[PDB]
Amino acid sequence: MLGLKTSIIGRRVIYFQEITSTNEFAKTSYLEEGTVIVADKQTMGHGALNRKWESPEGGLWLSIVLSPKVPQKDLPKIVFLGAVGVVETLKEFSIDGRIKWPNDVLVNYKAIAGVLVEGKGDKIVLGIGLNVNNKVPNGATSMKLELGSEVPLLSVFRSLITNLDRLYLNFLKNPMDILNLVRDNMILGVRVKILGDGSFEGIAEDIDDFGRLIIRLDSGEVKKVIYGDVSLRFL
Amino acid sequence: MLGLKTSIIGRRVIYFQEITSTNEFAKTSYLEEGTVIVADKQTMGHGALNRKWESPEGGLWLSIVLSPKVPQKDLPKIVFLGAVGVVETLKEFSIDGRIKWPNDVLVNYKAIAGVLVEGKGDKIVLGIGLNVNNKVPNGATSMKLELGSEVPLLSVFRSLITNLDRLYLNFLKNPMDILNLVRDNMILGVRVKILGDGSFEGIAEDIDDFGRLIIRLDSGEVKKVIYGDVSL
Ligand SMILES: Nc1ncnc2c1ncn2[C@@H]1O[C@H](COP(=O)(O)OCCCCC[C@@H]2SC[C@@H]3NC(=O)N[C@@H]32)[C@@H](O)[C@H]1O
Ligand SMILES: Nc1ncnc2c1ncn2[C@@H]1O[C@H](COP(=O)(O)OCCCCC[C@@H]2SC[C@@H]3NC(=O)N[C@@H]32)[C@@H](O)[C@H]1O
Repeated sequence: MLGLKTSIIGRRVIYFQEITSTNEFAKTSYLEEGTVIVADKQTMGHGALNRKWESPEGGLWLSIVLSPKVPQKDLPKIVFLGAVGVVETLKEFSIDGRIKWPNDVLVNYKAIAGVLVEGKGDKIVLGIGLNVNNKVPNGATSMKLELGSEVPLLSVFRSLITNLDRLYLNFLKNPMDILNLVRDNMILGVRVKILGDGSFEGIAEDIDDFGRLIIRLDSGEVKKVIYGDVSLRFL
Repeated sequence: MLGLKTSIIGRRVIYFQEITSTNEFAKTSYLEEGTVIVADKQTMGHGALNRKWESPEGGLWLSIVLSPKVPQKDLPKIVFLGAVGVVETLKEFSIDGRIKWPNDVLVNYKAIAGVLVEGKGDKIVLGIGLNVNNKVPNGATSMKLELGSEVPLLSVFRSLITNLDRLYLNFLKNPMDILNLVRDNMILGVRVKILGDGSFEGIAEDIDDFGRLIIRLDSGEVKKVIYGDVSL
């Protein structure tokens, strides 16, 4: 009854009044590529390292099952698909979303959405949490809060699914294209702190041909950051 | 993201751009009670027996998984929940639908919807096909044809699920209630022909406590129909 016209993403959609976590359900269940798992609220929503992701009613919490037939070296770029998709949808609603490498989208430096990719080769789960009309934790914001009025949740869903399907289809043909879009929509030219094995500060200059964040330390030394257990903090 | 507020029916919804048949999928897949299977289009939609149910884009084609902890004798009434639900939804949209025993809903005698219940194991599948904005077979009708304008398909879905959830919850507690709701919305007091072998005609008088159609033949003899096709 939804009348979705996408080619892959959204061929099927499983909606939940409530669920533990759409990412957990998508990873665990036997599902076809392109299936979208969406719920009004999550009781056990999570980010990386099982960090808690607040998922109250009013937000868009979903996961997409993917089976990307591209070189293994391109797989890490899936997270960018989600990030850019969100940015494009926000722009459609006239909200200025900017990407915080590699998986967050901010508005005025406040987190409005987060992306989490999990998988293992043949099966990749693209998870996206976007605050629309829901209450949010400090440090975050929502579409409603930015526009000063509530936004039809279904309209946001349709917008995002349409955008992701297009991005994904092009990704299968040209896996490098998404890097240009991330670059054009990411926060750069400012000082950032990278938290990992230790920590260092520098100017976020750009992302390279592998999606690595290029940071210039005061000393002039260039470091290339690979995401995966490293957190980025703006100063 | 649909924000459904129903108690059982609609707890989960599985949507398909395209599918063979929502009833078939519901029968062969493990799904929790209340799960709704819905698709924009069915390539192998079916009615009773070996009949095809045209299911092009624009209509509402869905199936609901139920597991009624009620006596065995009440299960034949599930089809009525579907039919009454459709009638109630049609009324919300200013359309007067009447039930043609035991599973069809007609508007001015043109079929606008059909219900098909199939029991599999101890799970019951309630299938409903309602013509909204889609093209229909000659002689049939749709909500669009009755109203003269395109009807928001999702609005019809929300309305129907809400009505069905209410009807079902009450059915679990008071299984006889549905019978009177059917009687007040069914085509009665008219001559009909019970098709098939031993075909016969008579006046459709009412439905009894089991949901059987009561027919009075011209001879004065009374027959009770459990199932079959009725022609007005
Ligand atoms: N509602 C919120 N808005 C803004 N910030 C918040 C919110 N809830 C929690 N946070 C903050 O975000 C952090 C999680 O960040 P992350 O690990 O980068 O991981 C980010 C990835 C999140 C993916 C979320 C989706 S929801 C659909 C799917 N199901 C699921 O369980 N996860 C994904 C938390 O530690 C917290 O400080
Ligand atoms: N779109 C239509 N509108 C009006 N009349 C039509 C339409 N398509 C076919 N018909 C006529 O209705 C008859 C089917 O009637 P039925 O056996 O009483 O069986 C009726 C039960 C139908 C249940 C349909 C739902 S759709 C969701 C679910 N999935 C599935 O495969 N079946 C059910 C056909 O033989 C045909 O003449």
